[PDB]
Amino acid sequence: DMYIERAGDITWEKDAEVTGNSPRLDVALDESGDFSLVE
Amino acid sequence: GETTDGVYRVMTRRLLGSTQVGVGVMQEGVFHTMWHVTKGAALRSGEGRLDPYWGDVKQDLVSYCGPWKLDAAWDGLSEVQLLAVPPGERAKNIQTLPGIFKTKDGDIGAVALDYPAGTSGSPILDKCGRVIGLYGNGVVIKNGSYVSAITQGKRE
Ligand SMILES: COc1cncc(-c2ccccc2C(=O)Nc2cnn(C)c2)c1
Repeated sequence: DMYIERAGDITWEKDAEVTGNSPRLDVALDESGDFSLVE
Repeated sequence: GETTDGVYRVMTRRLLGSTQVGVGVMQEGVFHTMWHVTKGAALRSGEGRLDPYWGDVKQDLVSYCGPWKLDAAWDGLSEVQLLAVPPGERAKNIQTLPGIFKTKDGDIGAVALDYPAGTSGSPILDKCGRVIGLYGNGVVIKNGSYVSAITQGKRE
């Protein structure tokens, strides 16, 4: 059985930690909603 | 139950203790999450029940109590924030520049941030705090890290 609990407000935070790269990837999306890499 | 706007954890007591299976967004009285989090099952909010209203396995999205309300889109240029809600950890904003998933039906923004699977459904925001999509459906790259699409629904 599933339940929900509040975790916070949805706001943009100034001076948040900035991380992660920006990759450009060729992908395919199947009928089951699964993404896969096309090479 | 609680219907105030905000980000929420999706929990289950079926497994050992209380386990976080995902995250969602409450906006305009409608709860938005990813299909793989609930599999379309009903939800509890205190003593109140939330029934599914719309869902689609291919989009990997589901809304409760009403139709999908989130319609903001990534502009294709600017940095965004993942409002990550990891299991047993405080909500934390992480800023990043999205990459792109190129598909036969068009390009989609993508966020290269790695979090536990129970973080699926955390919202991605623009500079005005508008939800431009949810985190949690993507691919495993050569490195072993996850790259999630910026998955957004359609406001009918
Ligand atoms: C446990 O190791 C993992 C392996 N693969 C993916 C993840 C993961 C990481 C971050 C956010 C979401 C996920 C995730 O599981 N996504 C998903 C999409 N559809 N389904 C059915 C599951 C984790």
